[PDB]
Amino acid sequence: VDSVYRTRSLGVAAEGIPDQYADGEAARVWQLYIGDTRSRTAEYKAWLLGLLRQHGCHRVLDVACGTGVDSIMLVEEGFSVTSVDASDKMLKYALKERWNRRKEPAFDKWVIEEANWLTLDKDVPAGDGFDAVICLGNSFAHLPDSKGDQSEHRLALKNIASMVRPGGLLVIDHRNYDYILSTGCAPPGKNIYYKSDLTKDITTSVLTVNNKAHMVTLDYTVQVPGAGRDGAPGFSKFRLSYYPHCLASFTELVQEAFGGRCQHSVLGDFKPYRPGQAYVPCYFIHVLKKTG
Amino acid sequence: VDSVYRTRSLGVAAEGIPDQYADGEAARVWQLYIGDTRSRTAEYKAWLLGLLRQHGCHRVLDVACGTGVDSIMLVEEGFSVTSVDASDKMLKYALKERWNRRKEPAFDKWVIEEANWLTLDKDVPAGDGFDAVICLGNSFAHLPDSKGDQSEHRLALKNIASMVRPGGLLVIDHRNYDYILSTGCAPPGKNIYYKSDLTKDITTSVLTVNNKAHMVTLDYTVQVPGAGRDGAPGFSKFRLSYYPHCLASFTELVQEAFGGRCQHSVLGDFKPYRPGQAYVPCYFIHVLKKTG
Repeated sequence: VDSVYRTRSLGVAAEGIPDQYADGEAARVWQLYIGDTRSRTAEYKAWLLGLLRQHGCHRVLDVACGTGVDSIMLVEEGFSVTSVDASDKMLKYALKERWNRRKEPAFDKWVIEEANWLTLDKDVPAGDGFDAVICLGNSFAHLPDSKGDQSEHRLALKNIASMVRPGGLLVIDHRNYDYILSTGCAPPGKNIYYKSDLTKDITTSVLTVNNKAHMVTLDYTVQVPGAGRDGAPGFSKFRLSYYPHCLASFTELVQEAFGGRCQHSVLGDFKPYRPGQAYVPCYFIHVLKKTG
Repeated sequence: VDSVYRTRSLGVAAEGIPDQYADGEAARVWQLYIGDTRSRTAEYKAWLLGLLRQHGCHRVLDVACGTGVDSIMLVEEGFSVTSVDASDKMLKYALKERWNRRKEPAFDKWVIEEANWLTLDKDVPAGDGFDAVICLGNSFAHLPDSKGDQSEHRLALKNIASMVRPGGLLVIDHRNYDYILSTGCAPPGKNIYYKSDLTKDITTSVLTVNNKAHMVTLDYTVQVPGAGRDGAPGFSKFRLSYYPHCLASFTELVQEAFGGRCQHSVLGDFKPYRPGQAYVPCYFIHVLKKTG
């Protein structure tokens, strides 16, 4: 009989030694990635703020906090933001940010907490709800579908809709998987939210279970600036997976999470969307208003 | 030929989802363990505080920060303490605590940074060195010996000593491995630093490479209070390894770090220590006064 014997269990920590895979070549390059995506776009900044002001929103919940890029922007712009994420590895960066600028009143009232979409309703006190709830950056696409049916999906979206106060808003997006699925290719460097200063190639792998798109895996070969000899760069790789959400299905889901009592409109990239339009967007943004 | 596919690389994180092994059975029991190892003991508090004031120490550096328990106590007692650890999963606990109390002037001036003994000199600006440097809780034991020759142990101990200003202190301990090694057993719940409210069983495994104890692994079976049926307690386990440091060798190692210019004193559990003495200590605390 063969047996495996590890130093410490998967998941535990120990004073003095880095956590399990903190220094892998992958975690390394990944830090370059989540870093490189900070250079917020003008089109993006003007669009979100306008939408929010146009609706008189004020207290907003960011359910895909990440390193806190979209939240810091709402914070500096006077909104009363409460940010939550399920990933502690990414949450650590927002927390660092808050602490640095903690001397600023606006940053001292910024609430960052850990929450999970699947249990959101019990992790974050909605109270009367929020004005705008936001889930941008194709972040919902991370939640895989383990049970076959999209039960987990429906659960997260329902909870997410839960934090939206009546007459309130929900701004959630997804990448254009309708196009990725038909091309088999997900163009890199193609972003609308943040300008990428890093260079990368992207290998798109699509897993089709019996006959239904089940997952899209992306392999990022990032060119790291000065990891070569006479200045030349190096090439490290890392991988991430997403659930290929189609405009039609997602549209059914998000609406069904509101029980039908909602206002739905899907934007192309940042401009309106009408099926049949020559323009194929990289992102599909959904802005739902809670009418009941 | 075979091949294996992962959803995402080992070490990367994604917004809507929990980090890699954050919710494993072992990680869940482990959180309990570290959360039920904070009830500080009076002997410790008095001993530590006394030794520090007796030497008129004010700037203290905690290199085995952990959840901050040792440091919180020092910050609470007016000391100028900067805390570092190489484990984010743990550092996360001290950061949180600092925020919740960021309104108390003392807790506002508490520096919690990330650092590695191996590169301690590069991560922390000692300037002229700290008054005291502490590494309690048998935390040094965590650094394993990967090269065979305790090079890393030496490097770690060198950097650590260098943070000590002349006339300054260095308090560093390790468990009584001599006793463990000869008994093959490391008694559980037997702590001098904190009082454990948890009930646990411990299986000790000693890996003796050619003929030198090379490692000590402990499998903690914790009896979780209400994970059973009619109130009954559940039973879950986790493991952690340590490098078996013997008093004789660790003593050479620690002095070797100060280049010999130091005053060394090894304490029993908290009382002085003299070979052959009837009382067998659980811990060996080493206090080294840097004489230059």
